[PDB]
Amino acid sequence: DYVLYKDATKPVEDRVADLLGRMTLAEKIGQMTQIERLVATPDVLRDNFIGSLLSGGGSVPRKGATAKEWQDMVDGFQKACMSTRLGIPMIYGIDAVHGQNNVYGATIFPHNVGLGATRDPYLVKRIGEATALEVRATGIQYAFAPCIAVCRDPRWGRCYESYSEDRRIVQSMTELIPGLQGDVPKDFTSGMPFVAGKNKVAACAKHFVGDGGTVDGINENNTIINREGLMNIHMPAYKNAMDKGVSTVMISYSSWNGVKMHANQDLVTGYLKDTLKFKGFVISDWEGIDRITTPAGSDYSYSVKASILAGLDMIMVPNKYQQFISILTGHVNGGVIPMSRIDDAVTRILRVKFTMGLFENPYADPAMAEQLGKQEHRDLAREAARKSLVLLKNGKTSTDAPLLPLPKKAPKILVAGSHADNLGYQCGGWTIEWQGDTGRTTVGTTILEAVKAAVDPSTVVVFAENPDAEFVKSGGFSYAIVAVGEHPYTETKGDNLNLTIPEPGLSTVQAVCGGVRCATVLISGRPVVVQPLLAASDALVAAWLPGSEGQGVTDALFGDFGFTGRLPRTWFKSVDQLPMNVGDAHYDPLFRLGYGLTTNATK
Ligand SMILES: *[C@@H]1O[C@H](CO)[C@@H](O[C@@H]2O[C@H](CO)[C@@H](O[C@@H]3O[C@H](CO[C@H]4O[C@H](CO)[C@@H](O)[C@H](O)[C@@H]4O[C@@H]4O[C@H](CO)[C@@H](O)[C@H](O)[C@H]4NC(C)=O)[C@@H](O)[C@H](O)[C@@H]3O)[C@H](O)[C@H]2NC(C)=O)[C@H](O[C@@H]2O[C@@H](C)[C@@H](O)[C@@H](O)[C@@H]2O)[C@H]1NC(C)=O
Ligand SMILES: OC[C@H]1O[C@@H](S[C@H]2[C@H](O)[C@@H](O)[C@H](O)O[C@@H]2CO)[C@H](O)[C@@H](O)[C@@H]1O
Ligand SMILES: *[C@@H]1O[C@H](CO)[C@@H](O)[C@H](O)[C@H]1NC(C)=O
Repeated sequence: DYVLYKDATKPVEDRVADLLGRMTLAEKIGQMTQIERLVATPDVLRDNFIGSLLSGGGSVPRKGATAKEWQDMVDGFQKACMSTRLGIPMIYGIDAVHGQNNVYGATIFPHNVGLGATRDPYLVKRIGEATALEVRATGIQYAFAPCIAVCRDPRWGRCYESYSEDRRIVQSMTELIPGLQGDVPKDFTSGMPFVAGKNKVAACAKHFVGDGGTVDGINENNTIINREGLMNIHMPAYKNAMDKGVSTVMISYSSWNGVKMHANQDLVTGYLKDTLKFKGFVISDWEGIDRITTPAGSDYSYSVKASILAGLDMIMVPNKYQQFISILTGHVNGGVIPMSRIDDAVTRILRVKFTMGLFENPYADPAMAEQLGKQEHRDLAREAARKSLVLLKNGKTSTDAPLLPLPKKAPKILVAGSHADNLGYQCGGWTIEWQGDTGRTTVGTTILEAVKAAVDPSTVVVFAENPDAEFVKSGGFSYAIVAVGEHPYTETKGDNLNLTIPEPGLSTVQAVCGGVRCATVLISGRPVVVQPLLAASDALVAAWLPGSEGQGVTDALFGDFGFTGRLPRTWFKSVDQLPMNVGDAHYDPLFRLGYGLTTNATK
């Protein structure tokens, strides 16, 4: 007879209700399971009724795989899922945190800390629209972004994934959501999940909650603060996400006053679902429930019981799916976990799938392949990189002539430094590989290539990665551009207590600037000990992690556009002042939040 749930013309809540009622326990638990592509097989997806798949950082079909190879891989998996009794399509997720970053040839936008320096929410909304098209170009429909953490201590390895230490800026940057998912209707009800169509993707606000406020910036550790402080610093952005229809929310590994977020029913069910009225589904982090205990994974049975009762809806296992499914089934059969909780989770997961049109368009669009790395997107990234640059110093003394903007025509100039010709360093973490990489890992323009593309044909450009002092003095250069900074890092490997750039870095700046007027470009994911660098150079620019379009840096260096960026974080004098944020009593910074010198166009 007539099957309601398959009727595309019926309202979403009806299709969900009709489908839920036909499902067996095995099929329901299947929808709550997300596994890595590395352990997926057509048989596994079919026999276990899997509901979702993902690619962790660096998990790709092949190195250098084209957009069509990605589409074929995703469709292959979807084929299996659609061949099940009920034909429920799977949803594929990936970390597209600054462009479709796991993919070769995808446009790489500046990381969030830099985007905060632009104070331009409209720009970020456009990046969201471009990112969605590039994710859809590879057949993927779900992005694990944006991270709306409020980094309160730069020693944290993920501070660069945070827009600012000021929650007001983070709130305005939630405009990324409507860019990724599409604008919500006028009749929209805060808390409902929303996705416009096949050229948009479901978004994910992470990590709930207080992930950027851990002690000493230790990744995944404990956030010690009172409820009121939690509610006015770390929670605000989540309410904004609700008003914009964010489809899902990911739970943090961190704990609040000793309680693991992955087991906190007060905040997950009590606040997020019952108070904020969130109607999308809640997903865990990678092996998030395993780390509820210590050691991790030492009592998986308890992990499943605690997280599911706490209120999670989908579990990013992501490898040992047999144990997860077996243990969860046991708890239900034993009455330890009520069927209503299961039904609630599956209802939320299906609501999102039906709303985004998954049942009507389960496969990839071969025509979208041309969207990967298109010039219009690169021009946008270029504009973003340029607006994210913060000019900290322009002339050694107040009576010195301004070094920037530099003239495009000069007899001979010098480009030096470890970061002057290294695309990987320029992109930082979450680029191609999980931790990022060194060298030419994808398609883009380095700072050296940008300079050569900008100067007058009569200008002689000489490159030297680490020149000694007399090479510089006898070279007869008009000026030099030196680029140095941090190396790529992600998550815990990013936790740093000293916050000083690696060598050679300071020595290169000293050797070069000692011989000729120099403009120093600092590449980093956060503020670092800068005094020495500041003392040696005539001009210093904070470029953060600009991404693949290096011409964004030179557009401002040679005067095509003026500097407009402003500090999104507080720049400390020394690490023992930390934590130190705008508002504190001991607030004595080297540069205050909002600081930034400017210039006007034309060299
Ligand atoms: C301030 O704190 C930080 C963090 O704690 C500390 O840096 C970390 O130091 C670790 C040492 O315990 C180091 O672990 C070793 O890493 C070796 C390989 O490291 C290279 O490859 C990784 C990627 O796998 C990069 O992240 C590293 O930056 C490094 O990269 C190479 O570095 C060299 C030297 O600068 C450079 O010439 C190469 O071009 C570059 N190539 C690449 C791949 O980019 C392993 O072999 C070894 O087994 C350890 O695991 C951490 O990697 C490092 N963390 C990062 C991300 O930097 C820092 O320590 C200072 O810097 C390091 C590099 C070293 O010179 C120390 O002697 C020095 O003290 C510390 N600084 C201060 C002020 O103490
Ligand atoms: O990628 C999904 C999810 O990941 C966790 S970190 C995760 C890496 O993806 C994986 O490549 C490596 O082997 O393990 C780590 C375990 O910590 C991240 O917190 C989250 O933001 C992301 O969406
Ligand atoms: C926090 O990090 C410290 C560092 O060793 C560790 O001993 C402690 O168990 C961690 N606690 C939390 C909240 O994860």
